[PDB]
Amino acid sequence: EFEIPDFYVPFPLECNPHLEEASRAMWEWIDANGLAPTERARDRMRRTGADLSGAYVWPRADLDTLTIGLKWIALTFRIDDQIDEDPARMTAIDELRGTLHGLPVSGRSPTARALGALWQETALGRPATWCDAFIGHFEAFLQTYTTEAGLNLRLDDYLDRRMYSVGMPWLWDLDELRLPIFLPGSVRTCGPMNKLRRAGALHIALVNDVFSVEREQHNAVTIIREAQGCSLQEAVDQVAVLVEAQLHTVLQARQELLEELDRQALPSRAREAAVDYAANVAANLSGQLVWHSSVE
Repeated sequence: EFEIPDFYVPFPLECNPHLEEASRAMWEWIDANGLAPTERARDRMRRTGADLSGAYVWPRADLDTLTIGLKWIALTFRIDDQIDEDPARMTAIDELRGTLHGLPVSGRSPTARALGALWQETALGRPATWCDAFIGHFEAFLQTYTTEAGLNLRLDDYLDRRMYSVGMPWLWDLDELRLPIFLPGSVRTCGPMNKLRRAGALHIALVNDVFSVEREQHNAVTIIREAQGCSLQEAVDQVAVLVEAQLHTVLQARQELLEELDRQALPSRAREAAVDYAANVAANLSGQLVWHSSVE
């Protein structure tokens, strides 16, 4: 038992108003692909708030963009779910990874073909530059499963991995689908955008570690606990400090991003798309708080 911090995040609260319509489409796609055959998984799907989660990740998205996003969340839930039924699972991750590079599947493999299909629908006809970013981030995410099972822990090294395991970088890549244009390469990977992406992802992950530690180990509060040996509250306290650091960096990066966008030679609509994307990343940090409060 500990006092969970009352995290302050300044950015306005935003939630996608297409939730109901998109969620029905998600479940329809889940059942048509048979991705939740067991009642335990079906119950846990709606209990964790997988659909609501999407409404807070992409609050500005049109109905069709939210819908594809919810499919990715739903599939990720299944990937995670059937991994939990298990060290021979390394082969399954490598198979999933292959589908992202057009490798046909040999076996029957229900989930691995579902990824192949969703990947095909998401990626084909999109700019290669975007696809490469999305696959790179989604692959990093999948790789954390083999890393985290091989390790079954250092703080600095955990944060490096956690930025990707939390899934935010590939989730934000998908936000580009609703913008009037894709981010130029020069913007997607500029210093301020990289700084924002890392700090944003880590802020959300570390807040997740604090909300999680009751259930529970790959977690910032547990790592700090069984190294120093001090209180659970004292560990949560130090993670709160870490969260605050990430928020300071988010704010700094966003200011630096506007200056960088003004420096770069960009058409106005590209500049405008970048400002919007950044504001959406920031919005996620307030959205998380209300999402957690809702699933309780």
